[PDB]
Amino acid sequence: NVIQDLYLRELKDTKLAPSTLQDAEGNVKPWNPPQKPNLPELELQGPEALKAYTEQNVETAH
Amino acid sequence: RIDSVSQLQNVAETTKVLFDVSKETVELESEAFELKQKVELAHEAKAVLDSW
Repeated sequence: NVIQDLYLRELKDTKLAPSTLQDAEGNVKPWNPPQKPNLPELELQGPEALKAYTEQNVETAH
Repeated sequence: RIDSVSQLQNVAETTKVLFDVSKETVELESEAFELKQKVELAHEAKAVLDSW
């Protein structure tokens, strides 16, 4: 009765509400791509380090 | 003196093994940098999606 009146009135008279995707964007985090896929740095090239190291530590066995 | 000598004999070979082993391990970490960037990408994607 009154159930029908409200049901009818509500359903009919509102069935669109605001909904803008752009407004949503403000409220959410932005996708941005990773940075620095940097390849590892190469170090201690040559036996220069090794010859230095054999000499450098006097105690090679004591 | 013989006791001292015997130790050094075995060492001489085996140390070369460790030498290689250490560098091999280090190589795995180079590849781990590629992994690290994957970990990052997953975290970012999930985070933006969670906000959505």
